[PDB]
Amino acid sequence: EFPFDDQPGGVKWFPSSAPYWDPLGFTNEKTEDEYWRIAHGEIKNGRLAMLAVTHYFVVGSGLRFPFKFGSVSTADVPLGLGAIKALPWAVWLQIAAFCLVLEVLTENPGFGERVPGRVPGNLQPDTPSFNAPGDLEIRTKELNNARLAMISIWGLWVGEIASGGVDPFTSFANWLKL
Amino acid sequence: EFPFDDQPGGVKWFPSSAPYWDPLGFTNEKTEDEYWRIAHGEIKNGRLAMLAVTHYFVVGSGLRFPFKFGSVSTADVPLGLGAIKALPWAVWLQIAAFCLVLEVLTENPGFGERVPGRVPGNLQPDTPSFNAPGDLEIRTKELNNARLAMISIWGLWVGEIASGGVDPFTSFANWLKL
Amino acid sequence: MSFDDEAGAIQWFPPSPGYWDPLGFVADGDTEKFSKYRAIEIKHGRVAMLGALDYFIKTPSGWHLPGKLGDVDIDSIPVGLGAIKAVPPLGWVQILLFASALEFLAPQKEDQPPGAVQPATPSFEQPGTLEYQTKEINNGRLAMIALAGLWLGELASGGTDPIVAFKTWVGI
Amino acid sequence: MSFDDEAGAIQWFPPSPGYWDPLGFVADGDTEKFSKYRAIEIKHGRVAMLGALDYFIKTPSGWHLPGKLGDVDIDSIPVGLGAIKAVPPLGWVQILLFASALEFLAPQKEDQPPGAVQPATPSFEQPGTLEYQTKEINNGRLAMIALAGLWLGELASGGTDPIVAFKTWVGI
Ligand SMILES: CC(/C=C/C=C(C)/C=C/[C@@]12O[C@]1(C)C[C@@H](O)CC2(C)C)=C\C=C\C=C(C)\C=C\C=C(C)\C=C\[C@@]12O[C@]1(C)C[C@@H](O)CC2(C)C
Repeated sequence: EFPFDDQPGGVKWFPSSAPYWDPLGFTNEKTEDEYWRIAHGEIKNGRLAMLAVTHYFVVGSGLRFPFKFGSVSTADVPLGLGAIKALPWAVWLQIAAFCLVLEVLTENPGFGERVPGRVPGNLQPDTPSFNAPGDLEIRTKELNNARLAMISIWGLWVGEIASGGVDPFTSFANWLKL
Repeated sequence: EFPFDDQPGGVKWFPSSAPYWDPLGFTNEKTEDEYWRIAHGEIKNGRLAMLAVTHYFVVGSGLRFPFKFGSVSTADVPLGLGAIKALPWAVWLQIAAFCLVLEVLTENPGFGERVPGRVPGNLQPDTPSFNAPGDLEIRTKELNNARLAMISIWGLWVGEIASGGVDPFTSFANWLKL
Repeated sequence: MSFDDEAGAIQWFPPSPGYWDPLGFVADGDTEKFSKYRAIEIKHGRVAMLGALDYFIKTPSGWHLPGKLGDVDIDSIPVGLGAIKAVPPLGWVQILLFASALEFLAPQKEDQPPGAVQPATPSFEQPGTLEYQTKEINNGRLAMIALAGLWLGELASGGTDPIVAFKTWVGI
Repeated sequence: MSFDDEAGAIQWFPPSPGYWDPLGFVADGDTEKFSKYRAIEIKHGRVAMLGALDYFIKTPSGWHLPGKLGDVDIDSIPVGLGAIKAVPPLGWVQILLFASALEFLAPQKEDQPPGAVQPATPSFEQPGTLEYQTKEINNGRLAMIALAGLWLGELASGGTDPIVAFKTWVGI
């Protein structure tokens, strides 16, 4: 039996393979709520990674808001890990506070755990403007893009350190001889 | 009989005087809706005048936002009528657009005319946070402050022209020998 | 003549009619002429939305595809009507052929609502909520007006960049 | 012990208790000790709100009443605890007498809710909605914390201006 074969994200490598990938059996003997929380965490980590890689893509294309955080402007904030210390700590604290506000407004019942009637990752408050759930195909698309972003943000981090601070796109072009 | 003696704003000069002031009989032979619209217009004109005189009080005390409207900063915008041409016309257009948005959101049924169940001037959308109607005393207080502001904004305008551009508070101090 | 509850119906004021049609183009309530007019309006708005995206992805950013378009420098292709002759005629022919093939492959069927021309698939919602239909029609009207005013105004100003002209006009 | 529905009751997390009292000061549910504690908290918060308004109407704006306060220059009176000795003792005595007269004229009655000390009049709403009671208690808690941290921090820094210290701390 494959109890979690009705959940989005299941990758089937071969026609004779298992419906979803779990070589280490992280989902074995797990109830509905445990897998629900695991999938919720996957979706949140992946959405965070998608936003991070989108930041990398936008800033690495040369685009920057004309923001001036105290004495530091956006043109003085490096693309990559060097922005951790270059950007003022107050801006980081306010971004974390905004994320906390969103968490409060979207996890008020659940606190990261299962909410009956809601699929994992369905965190947007219900509204006719936002078609929230979607079908399994769009959910799998979101999950796969999220997993790609989680792989890619760590590839950016480990790889900016390895290159010694080389621009990720410059490094990519150099490695491909572009 | 004085039909509009149950409406706020009625000033009684003497114990033997009429309940409200109307020497020219602007309210004679007027239905409920006509006086409703007249009072609505009074309240709106007065609130506009109160905001204008509050602008005069705040800016004349030296306070200014660190705003930069294009090439013009708030320190280059004079207090008084000279701000009409000094401030960029786009800022004026956006302020008028904001006022129009508020009018759309607050006059959608009435269009400046009577809405059943609503007193004149009760334009704030209903919400538990905003105790909207109030009693007759607070409504009369708002109306009287509004009338004072309408008198005072025109005293500022006609009087800035007469003085030849003298600061209203400097002119007031000079006239009082302060 | 039930055009008050249709998408993109604008009531200017509370006493105004439910929709806007001062010339009486659908005053009879044909319900078939109106459907044709709404399909036309939707198509015009979507084409203009793509055109506005083209205009505002290029200026004032300066972004364009690197390289050459058939022995023609892409950086030599301007923003606006001046690009009509700068772009090679073969490229315009290919773009027109692509649009014609799109029209042939995704035509308007009488059973489907006006503008619902994308082929039916679970991924693509059709025809959408009335809120989103109204949003599409309104953004299309804005893009229609915007491209008409770009073309009439690039000729009037002698070829001034629209962003530069707007910045001069509003003083930013 | 129905303190979950009282004003200013903070539930940190969905699994958290309805209110916050880690030391068990009202764990028995006296309903009279809690009323006294809420009156004390409200009074402390309102006094601290007035104190915070005093602090932040003066700095960094520099505003103060022109002239002298009994042969003492008002511009010579600092912002913070250094003003305790700068202000003449007679002025402090008058302020304390005013506050004592206010307490005598507007005491806490057992029939009225805690904090509803303003004398009854149609102009002044009492006791207000629970939303506004919570807002009052929360802003009072913030002002309480703020003045405690102003006093502890003006002594620690040797007398640095709080606005200057904050600007240095956050980098603005
Ligand atoms: C911080 C504070 C109290 C904090 C209490 C806390 C956190 C209690 C927490 C808990 O109990 C709970 C809830 C529940 C328990 O289970 C657990 C604990 C943890 C025990 C009070 C401040 C209270 C602060 C007050 C009342 C401040 C008053 C300020 C005044 C009068 C200022 C005057 C002047 O500043 C001016 C205006 C101008 C200057 O120039 C001159 C001077 C004189 C300095």
